[PDB]
Amino acid sequence: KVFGRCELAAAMKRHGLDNYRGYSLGNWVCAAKFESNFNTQATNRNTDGSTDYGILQINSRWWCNDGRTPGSRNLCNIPCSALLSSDITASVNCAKKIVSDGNGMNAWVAWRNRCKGTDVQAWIRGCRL
Ligand code: NA
Repeated sequence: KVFGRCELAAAMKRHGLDNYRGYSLGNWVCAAKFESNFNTQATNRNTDGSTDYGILQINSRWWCNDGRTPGSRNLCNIPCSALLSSDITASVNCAKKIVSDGNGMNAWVAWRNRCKGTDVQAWIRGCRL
């Protein structure tokens, strides 16, 4: 599923991301834009052999199992394919764990490089929320 911007914002809000760990909804929408272009099916292989999965590009070395990432953990206790669903529940649940890990949203490189410090509230402007 390719979400619309406001559609994603609404879904993230219902599933409890808005202000989660102090990160406003705009931060999470911005992160998804630059991680996946709002595409739940997005996958990208990293140089270390791990792969990033789904709307928030959650990585197989620490958080999910894809069966092909040597010496990795599955801290979200989910198959990585569960992060590709049109239903964002598994991605949201796992992202909550990630953002609680110690470095906050800096765990998402695209968030650090493209969202952090910017006018992130623009990502939810005009949305019925
Ligand atoms: Na893993």
